[PDB]
Amino acid sequence: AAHHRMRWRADGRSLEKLPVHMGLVITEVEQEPSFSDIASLVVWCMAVGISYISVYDHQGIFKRNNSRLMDEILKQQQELDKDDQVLNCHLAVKVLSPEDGKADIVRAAQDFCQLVAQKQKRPTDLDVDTLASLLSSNGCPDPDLVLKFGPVDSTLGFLPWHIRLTEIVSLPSHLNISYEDFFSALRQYAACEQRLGK
Amino acid sequence: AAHHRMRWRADGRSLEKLPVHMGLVITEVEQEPSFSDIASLVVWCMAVGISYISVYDHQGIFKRNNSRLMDEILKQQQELDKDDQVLNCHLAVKVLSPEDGKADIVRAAQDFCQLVAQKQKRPTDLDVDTLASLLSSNGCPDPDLVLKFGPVDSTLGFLPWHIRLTEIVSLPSHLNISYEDFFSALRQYAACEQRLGK
Amino acid sequence: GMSWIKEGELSLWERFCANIIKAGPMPKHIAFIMDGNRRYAKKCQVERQEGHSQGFNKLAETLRWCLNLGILEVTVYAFSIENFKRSKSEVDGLMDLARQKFSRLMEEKEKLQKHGVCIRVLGDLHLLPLDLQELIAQAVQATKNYNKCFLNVCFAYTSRHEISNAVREMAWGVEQGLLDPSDISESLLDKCLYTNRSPHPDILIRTSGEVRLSDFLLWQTSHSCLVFQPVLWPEYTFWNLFEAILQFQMNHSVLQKARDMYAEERKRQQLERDQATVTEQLLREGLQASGDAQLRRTRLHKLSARREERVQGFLQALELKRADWLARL
Amino acid sequence: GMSWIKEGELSLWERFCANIIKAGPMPKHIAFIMDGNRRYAKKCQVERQEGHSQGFNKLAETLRWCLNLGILEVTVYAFSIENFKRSKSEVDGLMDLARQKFSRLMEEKEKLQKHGVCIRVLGDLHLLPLDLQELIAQAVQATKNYNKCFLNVCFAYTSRHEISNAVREMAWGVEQGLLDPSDISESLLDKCLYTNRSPHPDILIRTSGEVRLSDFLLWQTSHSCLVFQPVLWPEYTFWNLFEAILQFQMNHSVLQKARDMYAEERKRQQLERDQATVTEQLLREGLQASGDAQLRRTRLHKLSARREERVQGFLQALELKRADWLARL
Ligand SMILES: CC(C)=CCC/C(C)=C/CC/C(C)=C\CC/C(C)=C/CSP(=O)(O)OP(=O)(O)O
Ligand SMILES: CC(C)=CCC/C(C)=C/CC/C(C)=C\CC/C(C)=C/CSP(=O)(O)OP(=O)(O)O
Ligand SMILES: [Mg+2]
Ligand SMILES: [Mg+2]
Repeated sequence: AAHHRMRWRADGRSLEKLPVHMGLVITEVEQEPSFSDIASLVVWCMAVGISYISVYDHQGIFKRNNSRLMDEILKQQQELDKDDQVLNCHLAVKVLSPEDGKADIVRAAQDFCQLVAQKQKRPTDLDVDTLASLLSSNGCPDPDLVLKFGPVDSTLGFLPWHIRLTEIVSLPSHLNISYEDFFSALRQYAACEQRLGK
Repeated sequence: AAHHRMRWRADGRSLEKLPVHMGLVITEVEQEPSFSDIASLVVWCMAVGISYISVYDHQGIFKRNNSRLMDEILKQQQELDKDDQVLNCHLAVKVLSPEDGKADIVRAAQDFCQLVAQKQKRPTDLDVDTLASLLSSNGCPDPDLVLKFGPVDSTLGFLPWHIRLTEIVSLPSHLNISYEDFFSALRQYAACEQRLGK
Repeated sequence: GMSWIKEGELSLWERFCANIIKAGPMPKHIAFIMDGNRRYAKKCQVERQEGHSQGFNKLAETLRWCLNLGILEVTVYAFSIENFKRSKSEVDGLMDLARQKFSRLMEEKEKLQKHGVCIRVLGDLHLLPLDLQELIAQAVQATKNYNKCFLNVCFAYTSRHEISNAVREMAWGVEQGLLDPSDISESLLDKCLYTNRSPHPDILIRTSGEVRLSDFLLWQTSHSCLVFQPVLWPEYTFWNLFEAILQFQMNHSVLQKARDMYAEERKRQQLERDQATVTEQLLREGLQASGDAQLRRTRLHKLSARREERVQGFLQALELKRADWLARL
Repeated sequence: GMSWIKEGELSLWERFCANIIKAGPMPKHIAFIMDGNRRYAKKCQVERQEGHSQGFNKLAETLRWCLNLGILEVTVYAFSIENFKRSKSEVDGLMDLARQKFSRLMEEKEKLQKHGVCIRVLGDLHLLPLDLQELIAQAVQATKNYNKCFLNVCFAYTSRHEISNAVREMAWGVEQGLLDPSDISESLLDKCLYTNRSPHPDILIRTSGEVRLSDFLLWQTSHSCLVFQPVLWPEYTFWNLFEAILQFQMNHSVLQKARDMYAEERKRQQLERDQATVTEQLLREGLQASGDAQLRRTRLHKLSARREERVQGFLQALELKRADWLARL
């Protein structure tokens, strides 16, 4: 014990608010991917109480190297019943790429237009609330916070539909990220204010 | 009448010998293919009594433009019951390309090696007589004569297996070919002599 | 001379720096989230209506900066659908401002025809007061054929509503027989947005301290330089704009590399999808085993061609439906 | 100095013309059908055995011409399987000539090692007298590691027998588990022919008036310059050879264009075949729907790699079986 689990939970609970879904957008892809740094960020979100973490890079490297990343996450999660620990990370962690944004919205448009062709639905029956439930992340909330790492001032096609109200906090690099840096970005999100048009 | 059919038959019968299968290798492909000249050659072989005619070009243009060529053949064959006239040309005329040579010998090797794998045949059971019957032209004789047109001094991958004893006669172009030129090449073949190793 | 673009040239220092940056890549299209008017009014101890009116003054001045910098297309977030949840007094104040600022546009016509200003107003415009719709429609109709510069006012707009409408238009095309559902593509959805006449923004600028996009051009700004600046919008300066352009120039080479590889990858995945479809119809009904005849090549060329003419005929109908406007009368 | 390559330099005119043609593309490998010996003997009123012996003299002289022209590999049709149907007296005469010409090769060893002459004898050699096989094997074994020039004697050879044997070797590899039947390819069949150590001939020359290939290198000469010359083989001259090379130079650019496009098309059709196979295993067992992960790209790279190692291991066994020679002992 560890113990340490209680300390990290007390850190997440001390914030005015915590993200339920967080995105990690890596804008600079390193030659040999720094899975350990990525895995540390994921494990910190889980330890502080964030339910969903989406990992993203524009070239889909983490999606191509998915098992090396999950392995590093579960290795770092043991420190500070493997099947339960594995599925708990398969459900909380998603590794995303450009196809999960605009290509997925196009997939939802094809399927709905397939039902208009079969007289099962009318074009007018597609409001913004219906389209939202037809996306791949139908049963998972939109990202509250996005941590964007690296030198590029763009989301690079990450979940364009879902980031309508996401707070976007920028850090210059993930390469040796420390807990204090990660938690400082969490304090920024906790202090954010959303008036929802009013 | 026509009549003319009897005159052409008397020309083929007057030769010391006539090809049963003839190949037409076109080594220079014209921008707009000269189907009419090709169709005239095919119709002359049929009128003089040649049973099979294979049309060939290395770039497969005549195979890509097959119906324009058969149309021109049947148009020129009417001059000098369409279904009977159509199938009579589908059976006597084949339009070939490189894939009908080496790629077909490879296809026969795969199928036989598929039977060696299934214990249905032994490698030793493949003599030259067995391989010959496994090719695409299993029920059609090897070409006796090849008329090669154009400036290239190569068969350009035409039926390499079947031309082991084919007489190859060269004409500088097919572009305005006359019956006298075509029949002169037939006289050359009629005078050819094959001693079959002896 | 006009009420929507202030008349004024760059000062010496602005002109000098402008000349320097114009030696590198310059943005063609800049999008603004004009935020912070009410905090600015509270800061100066004026009514919130004067904060918003100062906000329009800054717009006209900023379009003059862009025009002086050679940036000829500008998209601005003037009114969110979510803003309907403000008080009637405040909602009334913003509609009244738009009533006054539009129509002033109409008085200043011919001066728009002189400068070639095309004014487009994009959004779910049926939620606006009917008078405001007719007045918007008259301004948009009048500047339809102008092309020296472009200003897109997003009024009663959200990105989700825009995207949902683009799907509905594609579904309408299927319902009417203009399209097969397999014709839907990312590029087709591009041409069904309200912004379909303009290229995607090179820069998204949001003022005040907010680091979110607030349902603005989500589809369009997926590869845009995002610039978040603390300044309140009525206090925007030439140098805030300049700083944002410098940001764009710093990102330009990597952002264009990413933009190029996304398009290279999207087209490559579309080729695979159609290549497999050509084989599915070829594996069915006999076997291809081709070949020299280039059968797959013709079926693929014919596939995209018949797809191109369908979408082209679909779009001519979509613009025609969008051009049909009883409202300008 | 040797009995299989005459010693002699080019005359002035031969050297001059040679210099001129060597400014353009020169053949690397020339194949000869040495035909007309018996008609030549009848023409000179000598016995048919002297026609054939004059035929060997012309071979040695012609290899000297090639060597002087920088053409370092030569394939010759010395004895057809069909030639076994000649009379015993004539068949005996040709075997006796080969018995005498080989073994003379062995006496002239070290002189072969000095000039780097590699001698290969290709054909269904089991039909030859056993003594002739052992003597052939000794010559081939001795010159195995020489590489300054190459002469391939086709003895008891036909192209169909060679091609049928190449298939049998590929079938043997399947029977022994070295290959899957899907590994068979045009390039694999190339490496199972007797001629597998040499590139395909640039020129096929057949002498006397015969315009047929007579079951010689049908696979290998599919894109070779074919030259038919009326001259009887024992009367072959440097200028007959020169004329054939000029023919090659005239055809070279179009023949290489055709050769390049055949290989470009063969590789393209192999890509389609493997692309569809990767999808068949991907359409089966779930759906691909990929994608960014580049799954099809890895399955295709892994497909060819595992195919390459199988065929590479198959060929090492085929050469080992071909190297196993009790006959050289
Ligand atoms: C369409 C229309 C209304 C007028 C037409 C003329 C026009 C395009 C004017 C420019 C649009 C202007 C001035 C303001 C945009 C409206 C608005 C509420 C912006 C957010 S500032 P907030 O109020 O949110 O300030 P804080 O964040 O400090 O609370
Ligand atoms: C392998 C062997 C036999 C000897 C080894 C030495 C060697 C390679 C000699 C060169 C080979 C020689 C001289 C002749 C090839 C044998 C032959 C019958 C050729 C056709 S000439 P035809 O007889 O057909 O003359 P026509 O057409 O006029 O009837
Ligand atoms: Mg605001
Ligand atoms: Mg002979």
